[PDB]
Amino acid sequence: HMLSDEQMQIINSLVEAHHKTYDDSYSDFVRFRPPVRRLSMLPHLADLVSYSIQKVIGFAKMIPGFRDLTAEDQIALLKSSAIEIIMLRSNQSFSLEDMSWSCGGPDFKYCINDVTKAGHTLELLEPLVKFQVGLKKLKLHEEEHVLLMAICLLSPDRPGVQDHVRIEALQDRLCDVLQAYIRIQHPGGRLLYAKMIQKLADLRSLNEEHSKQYRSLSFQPEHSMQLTPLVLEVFGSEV
Amino acid sequence: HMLSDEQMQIINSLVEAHHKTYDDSYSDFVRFRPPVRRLSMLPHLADLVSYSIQKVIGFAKMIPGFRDLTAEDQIALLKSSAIEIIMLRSNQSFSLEDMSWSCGGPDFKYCINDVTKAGHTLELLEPLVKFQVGLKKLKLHEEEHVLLMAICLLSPDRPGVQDHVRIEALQDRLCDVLQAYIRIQHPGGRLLYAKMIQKLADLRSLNEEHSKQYRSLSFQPEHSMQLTPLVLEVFGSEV
Amino acid sequence: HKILHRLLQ
Amino acid sequence: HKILHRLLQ
Ligand SMILES: C[C@H](CCCC(C)(C)O)[C@@H]1CCCC[C@H]2/C(=C/C=C3C[C@@H](O)C[C@H](O)C3)CCC[C@@]21C
Ligand SMILES: C[C@H](CCCC(C)(C)O)[C@@H]1CCCC[C@H]2/C(=C/C=C3C[C@@H](O)C[C@H](O)C3)CCC[C@@]21C
Repeated sequence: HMLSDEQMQIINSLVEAHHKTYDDSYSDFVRFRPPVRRLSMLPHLADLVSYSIQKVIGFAKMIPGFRDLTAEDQIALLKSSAIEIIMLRSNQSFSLEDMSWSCGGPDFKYCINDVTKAGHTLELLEPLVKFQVGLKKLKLHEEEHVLLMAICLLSPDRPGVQDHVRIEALQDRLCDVLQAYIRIQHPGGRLLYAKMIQKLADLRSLNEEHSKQYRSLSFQPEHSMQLTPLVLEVFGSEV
Repeated sequence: HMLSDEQMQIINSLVEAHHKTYDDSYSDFVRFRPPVRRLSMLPHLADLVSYSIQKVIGFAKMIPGFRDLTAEDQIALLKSSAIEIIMLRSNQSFSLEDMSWSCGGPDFKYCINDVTKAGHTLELLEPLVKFQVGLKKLKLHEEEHVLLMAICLLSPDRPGVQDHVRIEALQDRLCDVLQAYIRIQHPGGRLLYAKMIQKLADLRSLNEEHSKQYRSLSFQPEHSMQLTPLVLEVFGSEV
Repeated sequence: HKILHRLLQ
Repeated sequence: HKILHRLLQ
């Protein structure tokens, strides 16, 4: 068996869209507010997250069929899934050799003590890194990583969505591509599709813990003033 | 004639408060988002203004009698006067020799082309710099500069204020100190008190032009997303 | 949602 | 006025 023309273009579109919105050199990180090592890391990491939100929106607008949903569902899917896509995309910078995200030199090497210096407890950090080492060990191809991101974004189980049918249809066309891709171009993984879908549930739980800790931060005005307008809009309740 | 004990402490309090909230080395400017020279300067200058707002609030809380107004009037006086105090305080960095604000090296030397790269037209820049060279030529002592800032903040003609009597009383005690100070410790300026009060009207007009151009910027979402939460709160209508 | 809306062009 | 209010302690 094989992939059809349409499943091809969907792979072509998602891989191009990822290359357009992910810079493996992390060169724009020199435009953030610099890191400091009292919550010293919060301005740099807020800038980083805010940058990453702009990137996921770009990815999103290039997922075939996403542009066709109403503006409400696009906003609805983006507000609730962004932190999860950011956690997924950040796997590309996560090194097993040091359990940090290595986005450059000692400046943009984010270890575990820097996440806590951004006002986040171990309750988030402990399953987050275990998700990173679990995801890293999967050794996903480029296409699977990008298909996983789009499947994540297109979950119909998100607050706000109204076209339960239309977005549940896109998410299933995308799973059909991913299931086909693993069949054709990935031996050594009969449960690879199951362990990936597993990761999507892992993210639901990481999403909850992060949004709990963010909520606390966004009500401490001395901290919310360190965030950006995009961060405050994407992660704040605005229906 | 002489200054009384109370007019002394008010001078002592305002000069100390200024030294606590103005750093002549501008060393925190390395924590902003860096400058770029399409509105390239806007992130750095938004950070700079946002930093300066935190400083003026500090000055404000140490102006004798300010802490006694209700929270509403403090917010009311700060929201409408902050940009004017920032323009005043920025005179300490304005060099006649180059008509720029020289806050350090070539990085933090803000010339006229950098203000326009922050989305501000010549309609603001042309009277703003003329205010800076007019103010600079006055060669004000430290005490007069700081008295002028507090008098500016304490204008009863600001939108929102409710204790027209209480804040009009503080602003007049402050003018009484400034008028006394110039009499005792400043010869060569019989119209110095008149030319200073003149500058307060100059600021009212600069304030209008800046808040017009800001309003336009804060409704272009691609630009408002470059601002900080403090900037958006202080300069946005929130009653 | 001002910014998010504009960012979706 | 959340932030401004807290900033005035
Ligand atoms: C704790 C902190 C968020 C605190 C800021 C608020 C207050 C909004 O919670 C992050 C937690 C999990 C999301 C992404 C995390 C990471 C992403 C790394 C990437 C680099 C490259 O892979 C490109 C990616 O787009 C982003 C690793 C470091 C930690 C964060 C930033
Ligand atoms: C155009 C731009 C604001 C654009 C940002 C929004 C969008 C909010 O309009 C400024 C215009 C006038 C106010 C202060 C100006 C200056 C202050 C200099 C200081 C350095 C030192 O003296 C310490 C002071 O506190 C601040 C000179 C450069 C221009 C600005 C920043």
